[PDB]
Formats: sequence, structure tokens, C-alpha cells
Amino acid sequence: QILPIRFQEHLQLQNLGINPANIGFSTLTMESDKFICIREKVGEQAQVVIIDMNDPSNPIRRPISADSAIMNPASKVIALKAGKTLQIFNIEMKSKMKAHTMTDDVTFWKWISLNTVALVTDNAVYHWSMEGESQPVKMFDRHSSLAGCQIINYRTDAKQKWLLLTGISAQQNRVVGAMQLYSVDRKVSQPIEGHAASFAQFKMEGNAEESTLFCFAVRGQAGGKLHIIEVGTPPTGNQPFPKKAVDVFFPPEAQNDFPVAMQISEKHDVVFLITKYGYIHLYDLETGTCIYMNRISGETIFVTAPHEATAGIIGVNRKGQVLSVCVEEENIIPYITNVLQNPDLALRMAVRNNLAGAEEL
Amino acid sequence: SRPLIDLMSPVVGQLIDLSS
Repeated sequence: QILPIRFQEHLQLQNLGINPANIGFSTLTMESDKFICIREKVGEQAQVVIIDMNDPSNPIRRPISADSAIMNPASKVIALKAGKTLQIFNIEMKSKMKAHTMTDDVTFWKWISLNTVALVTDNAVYHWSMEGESQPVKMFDRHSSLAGCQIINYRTDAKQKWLLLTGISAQQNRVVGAMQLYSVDRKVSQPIEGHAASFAQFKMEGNAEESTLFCFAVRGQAGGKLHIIEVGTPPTGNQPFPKKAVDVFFPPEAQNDFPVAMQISEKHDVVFLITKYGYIHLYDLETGTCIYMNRISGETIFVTAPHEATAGIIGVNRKGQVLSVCVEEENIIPYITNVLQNPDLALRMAVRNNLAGAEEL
Repeated sequence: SRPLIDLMSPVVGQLIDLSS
């Protein structure tokens, strides 16, 4: 049978000498699809294992004194932190690029662009750009609802004027996500119950310029729900994006699941959603319509990234399989019109994203 | 400051309305 998405296996890290207690959210980071960095405990010389994804047979192992190591999303430039000490290193030049010591402990950090690491302490969120002697500037202060939570994500939009911090707490058999959405233009935040999110740029039809869309999924309490909403005032000449709110189905076998990860393709205008028990969901970004729903992994996929070559999502599970799911481009429109029995959505995604299969009217 | 590698409270308002 002809399916709307395509699966690929890239690596299994256990074949390169990675012990799976170090395959986890604490010790493995994958900021983009170019590199994987594994904090490793061998003997007790604490080392880091850096996998080039364009050369996976030759990883490099170097000793560290850091509690977290994140790779730059484009270059082989590592960021290492110990408590309040932060350092930025070029690996191919063996040079320290930058260094800064904060007043507080940085509990979470993530590259948000090509040259900016974002820094999360217990009370504030900082943006540290790598240009020159640029020191971390403060974006916003943290909200009451994210205190005492495990911070799992921080995502911005492309203009970096809409920021979102995402943490989780354990409230009675159930992982409750708390998100702080902050705008730097109105200097105001909002607490949202939310589990996984991403931002997107989306030019509507009949329209001059792109909407900036905020998409998040929650297993809140009514159930699983997915919301797609425009943030900010629309530009002038731009009709506003109509608010989308659809259901996220969870099966009765997996009624302790919740979403953990989200990437949005802009080549196809779709939303990839992965849950904790290893389920992939594919939605349409314009309408919210569920295209596909099935289970990619037996184990927990804890880290994801955009897949740039296929316009998809790449993720690592707890066993160590590096997997990728993308839109199968010659199959998705015949899947929507005949298996999903939706000729209208198949017509719309064939005109909007230049997909084949628009000769069956 | 030795190298970490060896190579050798806010304003709350409504930004978005989520009620359909």
C-alpha cells in the first residue's frame, strides 16, 4: 500500500560504541541534522563523542569538564557549560571562540539560530549571540507556572520576536507541560498549557506576505488538542489566519502518552508530531487536518531536529536509532484523495506545494 | 577559567486567544 510519509534509518549509535545509559535527554544533544554530541562516562575521564552526520564512521572523542555540550547547527562549533561558566569552541581550529560567566546557574540552553545560543536560568531567559564580544542580553523573566519544572525546550520564530519556553512537571500520574509565550515587542508573556510546539512562516492564498504562525500540541485535560494560531498583528493587505483547533487522538492502549516533539516543514506546510511512546502524527499547517497517525519507535524518542535534505524530521530514540520521517512527495496527494477520502485537501496541497497527483479530478 | 575541552517577575497579559 502507498503511504503519505517515508521512513529512513540513518544510524544506530550502539554500533559505534555508545553505551545506552548515555543515550538520553541528559547526555545526548542533537541541535540539527549535521551533528550528534554524546556526553560519555568512560573510566571516569568524562569525554564527549561527536558524530558528524556526513561522516558517521569516524566520531571524535575528546575529554570534557562540562555538564552540557551542544553543537552549532551549521558549523563544527561546540558550546560547553559548567554551572555558570560558558565557553564556545571551534573544533576544527582547536580555538576558544568565546567565554562568559553568568551570575546564575544556566539550567537549559539551546541554539536558536546560526549564531545565537539561548540561555535559561531559574528566573530569566537570555540570548547570547556569537558576534565579537557580545555578552548575553536579557529577553524576559520567567513565569510562576514554570517554576519547579524540567525545562525541555525553548523555541523562537524566525524574526525572534516571539519566544516560547517549555517545561514539564509531574502532577498526579501525568506529565503536565507549562509554556511561557513572550513577545519582545509588547513585553508581555502568557502562560499556556502545552507539551510540544514550533513556529512557522506561512503565506496564505489571496495574500501578499507571510503569516507568522504558532503551532502547539497539548495533551491537556479535555484530551489531546492541537492549535494553530497567528501571533501578532497581521501586515497590511494581509487577511488574518483563521484559528485552528483540532483533536489529537491517543489510542486506549497508549492512554498515558503525551506529545514531546514537533517540527514544521515549510516546503510542504505540514506539522510533524511525535509523542512519548513513539507515535508520528502528520497534520496540515493551514487547516489542522490529520493526514497520518502511526507508531515510529518502540522506545522513547527524546530529541528531534529539522531534516534539511528531505524537509522532514529527524529523531533519536532511547535505544540509539537515528530515524527520519518526511513527506513522501509522489504519494501524499493520492493518499489524501483515495485512502483519506478527502479530494478537497488533496487538491489544496497539490496546488499549494507543487505536488504530483493533481490529474485525478 | 581553564578550558572545558581538551582539543590538543513578568507582566502577564493576553497575547493570543485560544478559545474557538
